[PDB]
Amino acid sequence: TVRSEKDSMGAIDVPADKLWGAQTQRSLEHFRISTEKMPTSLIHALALTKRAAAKVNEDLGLLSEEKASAIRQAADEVLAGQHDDEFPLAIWQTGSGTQSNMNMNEVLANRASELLGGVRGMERKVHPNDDVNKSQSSNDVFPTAMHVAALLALRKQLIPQLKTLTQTLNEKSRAFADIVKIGRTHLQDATPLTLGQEISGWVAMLEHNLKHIEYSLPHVAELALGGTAVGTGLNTHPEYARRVADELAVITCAPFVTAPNKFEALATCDALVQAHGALKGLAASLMKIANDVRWLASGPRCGIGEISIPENEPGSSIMPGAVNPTQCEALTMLCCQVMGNDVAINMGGASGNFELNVFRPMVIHNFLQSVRLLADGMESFNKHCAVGIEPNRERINQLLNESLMLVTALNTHIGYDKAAEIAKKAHKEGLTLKAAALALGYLSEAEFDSWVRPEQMVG
Amino acid sequence: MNTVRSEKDSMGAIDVPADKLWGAQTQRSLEHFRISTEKMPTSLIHALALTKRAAAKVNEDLGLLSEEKASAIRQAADEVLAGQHDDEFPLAIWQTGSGTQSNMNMNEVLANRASELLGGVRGMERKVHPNDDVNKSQSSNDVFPTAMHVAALLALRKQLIPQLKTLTQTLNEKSRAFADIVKIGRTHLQDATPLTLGQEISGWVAMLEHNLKHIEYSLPHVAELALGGTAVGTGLNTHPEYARRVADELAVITCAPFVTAPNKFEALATCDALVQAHGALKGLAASLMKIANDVRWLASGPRCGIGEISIPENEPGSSIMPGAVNPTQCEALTMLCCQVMGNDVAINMGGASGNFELNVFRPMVIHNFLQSVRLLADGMESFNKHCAVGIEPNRERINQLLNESLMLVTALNTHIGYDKAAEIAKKAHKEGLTLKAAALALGYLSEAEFDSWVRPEQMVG
Amino acid sequence: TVRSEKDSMGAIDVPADKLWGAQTQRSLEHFRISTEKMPTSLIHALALTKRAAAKVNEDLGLLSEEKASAIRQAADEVLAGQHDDEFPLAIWQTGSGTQSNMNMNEVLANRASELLGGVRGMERKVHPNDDVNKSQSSNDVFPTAMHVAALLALRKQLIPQLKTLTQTLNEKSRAFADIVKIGRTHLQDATPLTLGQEISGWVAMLEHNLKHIEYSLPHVAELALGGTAVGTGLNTHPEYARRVADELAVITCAPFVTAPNKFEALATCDALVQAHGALKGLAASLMKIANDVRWLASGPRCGIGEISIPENEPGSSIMPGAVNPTQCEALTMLCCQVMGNDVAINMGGASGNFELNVFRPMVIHNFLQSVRLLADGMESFNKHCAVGIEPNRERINQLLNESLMLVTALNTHIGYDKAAEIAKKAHKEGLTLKAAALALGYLSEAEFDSWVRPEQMVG
Amino acid sequence: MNTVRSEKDSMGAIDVPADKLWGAQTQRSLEHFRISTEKMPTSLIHALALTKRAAAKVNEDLGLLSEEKASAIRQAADEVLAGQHDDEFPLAIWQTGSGTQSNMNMNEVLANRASELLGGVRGMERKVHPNDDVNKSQSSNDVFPTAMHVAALLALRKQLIPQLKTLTQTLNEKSRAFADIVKIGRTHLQDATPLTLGQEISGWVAMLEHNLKHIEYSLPHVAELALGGTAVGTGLNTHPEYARRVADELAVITCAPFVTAPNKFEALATCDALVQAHGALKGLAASLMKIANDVRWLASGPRCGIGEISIPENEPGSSIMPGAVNPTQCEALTMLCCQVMGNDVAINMGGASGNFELNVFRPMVIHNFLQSVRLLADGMESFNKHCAVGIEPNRERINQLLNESLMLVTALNTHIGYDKAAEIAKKAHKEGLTLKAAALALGYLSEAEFDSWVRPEQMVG
Repeated sequence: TVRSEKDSMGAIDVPADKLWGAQTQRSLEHFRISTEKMPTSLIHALALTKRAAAKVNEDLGLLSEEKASAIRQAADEVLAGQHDDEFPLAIWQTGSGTQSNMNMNEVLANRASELLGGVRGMERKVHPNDDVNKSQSSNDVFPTAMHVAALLALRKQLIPQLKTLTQTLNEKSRAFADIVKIGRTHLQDATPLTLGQEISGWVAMLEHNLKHIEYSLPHVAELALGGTAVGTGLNTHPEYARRVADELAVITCAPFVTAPNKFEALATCDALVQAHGALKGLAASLMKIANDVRWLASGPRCGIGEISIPENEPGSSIMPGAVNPTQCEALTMLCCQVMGNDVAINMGGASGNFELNVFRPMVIHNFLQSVRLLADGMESFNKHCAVGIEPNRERINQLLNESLMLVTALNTHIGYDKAAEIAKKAHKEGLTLKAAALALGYLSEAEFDSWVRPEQMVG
Repeated sequence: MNTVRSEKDSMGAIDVPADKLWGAQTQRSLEHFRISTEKMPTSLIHALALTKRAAAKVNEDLGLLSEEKASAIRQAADEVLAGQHDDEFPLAIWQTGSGTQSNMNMNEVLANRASELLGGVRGMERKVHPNDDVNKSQSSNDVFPTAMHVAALLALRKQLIPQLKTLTQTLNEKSRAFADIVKIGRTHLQDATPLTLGQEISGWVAMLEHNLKHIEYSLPHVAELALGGTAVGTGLNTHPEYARRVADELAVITCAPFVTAPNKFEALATCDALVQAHGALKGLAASLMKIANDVRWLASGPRCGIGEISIPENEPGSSIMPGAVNPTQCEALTMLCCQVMGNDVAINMGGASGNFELNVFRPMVIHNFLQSVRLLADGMESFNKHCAVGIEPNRERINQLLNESLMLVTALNTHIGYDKAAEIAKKAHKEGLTLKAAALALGYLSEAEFDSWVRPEQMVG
Repeated sequence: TVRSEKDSMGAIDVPADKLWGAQTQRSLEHFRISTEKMPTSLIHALALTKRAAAKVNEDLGLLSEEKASAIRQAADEVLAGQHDDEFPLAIWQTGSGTQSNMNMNEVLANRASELLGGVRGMERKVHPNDDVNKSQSSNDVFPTAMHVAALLALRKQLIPQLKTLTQTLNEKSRAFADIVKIGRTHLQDATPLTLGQEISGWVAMLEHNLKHIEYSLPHVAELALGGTAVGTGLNTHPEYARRVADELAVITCAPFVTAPNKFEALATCDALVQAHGALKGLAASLMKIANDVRWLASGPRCGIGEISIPENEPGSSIMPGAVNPTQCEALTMLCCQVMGNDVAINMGGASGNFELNVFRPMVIHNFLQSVRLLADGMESFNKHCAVGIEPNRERINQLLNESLMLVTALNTHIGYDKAAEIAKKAHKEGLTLKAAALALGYLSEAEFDSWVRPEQMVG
Repeated sequence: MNTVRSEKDSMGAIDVPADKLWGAQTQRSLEHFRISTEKMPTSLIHALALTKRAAAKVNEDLGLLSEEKASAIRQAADEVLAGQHDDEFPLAIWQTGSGTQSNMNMNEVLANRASELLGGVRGMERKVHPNDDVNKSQSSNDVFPTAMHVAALLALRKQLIPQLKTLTQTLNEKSRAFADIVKIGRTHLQDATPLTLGQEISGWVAMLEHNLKHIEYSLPHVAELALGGTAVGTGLNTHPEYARRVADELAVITCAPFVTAPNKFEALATCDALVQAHGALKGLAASLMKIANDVRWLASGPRCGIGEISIPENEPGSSIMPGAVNPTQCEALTMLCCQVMGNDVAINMGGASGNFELNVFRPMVIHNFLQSVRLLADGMESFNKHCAVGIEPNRERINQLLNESLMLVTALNTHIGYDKAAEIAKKAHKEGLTLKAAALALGYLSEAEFDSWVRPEQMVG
């Protein structure tokens, strides 16, 4: 049921059916804080880092081919989802991520030993420190895994979903390009614009956010691996840092490079503080877009009601006709989450000392959460709401034509004085602009229909 | 003035403007921290003057300071409190993190002025001395935290709480006046079961009442004063009765319940009382944001929003937006509520960042804290007098929305059954009809029955 | 493998081996955002709310005894941990928590039907809406569960751990009450104080935080249940709101009361915004305490080194003698998390509209996380670090006696002028105060040992 | 002055001070928003004046405004830019959320002054008109966002970036000067493998270089101007060339790459460019916090801290703390870095809170943004000149710590083997000895061998 595993402090019992070792077991017993664990993206990035390190150590003649191949095979098993229950450690561990580094070293060593015909435990044929951690330090491995996970998540999840949502809204903007509606400034009725123009604002916001996110990628692509314990690379081959970045770039198909200054790479989380700045920008943009959608869809009768959205879940049986904007609610909630995550990241990033920033598990927990929230939130909002946005054309026209705002089209025909008189009379007596104008005898009905053309008021 | 006076400290001599009352340490801080434009607020300057006035009084009681000097220092401090010396305090927020330089600013101004009041002169021939007299029995480490708490407690008691009570009373009056006005409910921004406008406003009132209690709970900790802990909290180099006596004297002259801090190490090493008190202020900011947003959304119009209430129109609108009334008080209030949220983060970071015997993020913490108090107090005052006292229902619009909604259909359930009531609401929604038109079209009731049965005043409890 | 469950929108396939129904299934398919789910504390609070509602509905003659008992029995199974996999829904759902309310209604109805000899699915004998949700709305149920979970977590986890940590530090303060050490202000050497006095500051901070947290409890104890959809309580028995708060108080042994204003209770998360203000205060205090501990323990040779802390995990094999302050790192990280969580909560709490705040799942996700982090963090820091803090007496004395700070004891014997001269000479020439004083001939060695008594300098 | 002048707007007449140049709309805002003390910063006032100067120039080019009036408006705007009218802009940050009232403040001051420049008078008999002339072709909705971006881009280009470059150069010089000084590393606050002081400082340099790139990436979006979108973004009621022409004119007169925003709806409905640019500023704040903390911890002492570097002593220390040098520049800098973090939250909330065609959180957003720029620019300037240029190593203390540590023991591995080296380090740690004393006590090497083998200059790469 248990086996005895050892580290420099002594022996400790580990579950027989688990692949980790003594240091993982100590962390599991001493850091029992809350429920947040390393996310799968980060575990995979740690496995990729070890896979690349083993390949380079073999190329340099520092690690035998049979050991290096077995380590890479064990790492591929982690990436293939075969070992999710072998990583039991909390986010709230040592601030360098040493314990999760050792978790990977121990699981990979014990599994690689089995792949070479050996066993797990202290009789193993592959060793967590001398083999799996060769040429490495927790201090440079963990920030490498942080940047690998972050860059891949941005490239493979967030950016595709952002592009997909932008395309949907761009199609809606073109489809609704001719639909004139009332403007709203300060929440008050205002000069008209088209529904397509209003949506084009959302599109332009999402296009700008994509650029800002792309600008953050080169710094995240810089990897600490090869700085070792304090940034000097003491005890490493001079080609190791470049070689391992190159190998990570090959196996991930992403443009990883070695960090030109390893002291900055170890002492800070600056690349992620900056990249998260772009994500909180996206959260502010998505909050505004989601709010416009739910306010424009508010109703069915006592709100704005200019657009309809898909109804995907049963409504309340006592609220007839109501369609709750549930995707908008999930999206606005996660946008608040991203804003809070930014503060946590900023505090951790500001708090490095000397050669090492030791707020790393918390920083990456927040960063990767924000990426999941924004990527999955954009996917959900796109599929279940944005693709189905439709205008309520009769309601749009009713609001526009019963407003006071079309009165400006009369200025050039009867003068601003009488046009203002028409608007004040309509407002005071609760009439339409046309009715007030006819009551005053300032024009005929034919003149009003010829002069007041909303389609000529949106240029 | 171009002409200078040479002032001295332990570092040497430095030129100060001849027409100013400060000394060498103020001048060095002025010259070395040319960072942005934020200076100590008047409330903090006054709190420092009160602290020196009380310290001089107690030093006289204890036989440590002559009556002549103590009276002159008191008179100089009273001139500061009367607004006669605002331009004698030129230092930035972004100075030493203990606020020592502003402590020395007060010591130097009071000493130079007290010297003049005794028939002497300002400068190095002065008869009253900034360190030996005005700072007697004190440390920057215990004076600046004391002034922080004096300024904070007085601002909460004299500005914020009275304005909170006034706005609460106004909204309570409105809730009573509008207690019988039934309106449509809104949940998720969608039409919902009715409630009265008075009931909705009663929620705003209850929020402000709860906020008052939370703010009151934070006052006892702010009332604890560091004065007497001296440099590191031990009280070394002060009379054993000084801490209690000076807190008592501050309580007498301010009419506020100041007490000496029971643990001077917590008092010097942290800003915890202000971190906690600001937590209650960000709670108030979240409540005011919601109230202000309800008001501006309910007033939105004139024709393409909600329009259930009207608000006073205080500044001319845009000539090209006929009939629009921008909710400008609501905008100022929502903006300052965002500011309070940001201020809370800055305070939390400073409060989390003490080391060993002293927190040295103090000017920044008090800058943010006193700003939030000014914003919330003056914002509630302005919103009350320029908006809240004049909120009025638009009764015809309220009834139009209610009567054209689908939500009154539940009143039919007991009369014709849920199945036929649901059928009426579905037909009305699908065909764009009122409930009455749909019910009549199906032949399920008469017009008189609809008018007798569908009574919103019976649907609000 | 599947069964067909129905709601007002139609039929949907649900796993045959699961107890939820149609609305849970729709949420599971439409809100696939990230990995955060309702925490167990909130699921239990939802079950307690349904258990209390069923009891009161039975007391009022609105629900049959056999149905009410079966619902309570099913709820007890949830509380006993038998159904954790029956609650699959994301935090990032509808902002009122309707979907999790329906998750509980459906699981309890299907299970209670089995307890009455029936089956799960559409032939069930107990019904999610007409039975399990009787007299209730998602709008008042979810904020009730939020406050039940929050108050119980504060009372049963956070406050006990805060008291335990305070007691440990109080014992350390008394044990070290006579150990004089150098003060530090601005990070510079300063007037002496005892190690016990310095620790007494930490104790007083924790005592103050307890009071602030206690002040927040009465508002959290106010429950929305009985306000129904908009706060008016339309369609409820007039005794229901008081009766259900009373029943929750009985079954939880906590002082729950009905909210005196149901409009405030539905339209805001104000009680939790305020209570979280006290938690971020605690986070700022714990950050400072944890930083003092790790700085005081820094070394082994090139830091401060005035205290030792337990070494619970093996150190780095290339950093001989180093003991990383790993509990301090976990604690400082989670304190940053609480600060970020406060921002997310504040944004959600500021964002109510009209009759309902629909940021609720996000608010409670953050609030309950902060409670777990602070409670478990205090437990971990206490057990694995604080209980083992010990002074390094020789190092403390070396720093104190080699400093310049004891020179003030000479003022009353030789005058401030010569005492200042001694300190400047020692500083300039790198001597001890005693050596500089003897070189100047200002006293004898016997006089220095009689006059310079650190034990007389801490009052 | 007590005497008043009656000024009029569409709401009626209101008294303004006779000695002031503003008009009715300014006076109403002044009277109705008595909230705290924060006003528009001078940078924003100047940006508004530049916007009006460019608008008048283009209106003249297009034949819409007489040469006489356009020249007078330009002259009045140049007086504002020259600092002659700072007391003509009395309005609070906490005003209408569009900044309309400050737009009108500029329109009224420029019109009244331009009238005087044409031989007329201020007041209702003026020859130049605030709305018809000074605001011609414009809206508050497009003017205030334009001034926000003009002020922000110029402050980043002219103040922040030059000070960032200067501090970076200073630290690069220090890193080169100290490239050969080996010191103890510190990870987790524990003694660690050595590196040079130059290498450690090179990390600070690389941080500041990366921050410069991030800030530069944010500039193109801030350079996009809303002017020409008019009330809702459509450009209704403006010449089709106005948007491009005014952006071009602003680019000429400021020597900055302003362009018209390609989507005016995004430009009016959001503050997204400033949300994103402030993200880069909070990154810089986190970097500067770390650098400032390294400096003050490395300078801590004089005898009971680290003490590896010395910093300039600029203000006299406490008389009771002999030898202490408080790192006051580091304290001001760490405080302002906390402020930037809080400012970011306030900006994010305002930026997330637009509705429909207009974001009306603008005064608050720009108040915070321009404050962060002043704080970071002036803070880097002050830290550089009063601290960074004078950082020096304490070479004997650096060597003392290094030689008394356990960390040099790895240099023995190749000479005596890992097992005996580990034994030496364990004995030294357990018994309180230097590595050399422990190695000699065990008889594993001679003193000459230790001195020849343990070479820190070979342990830093």
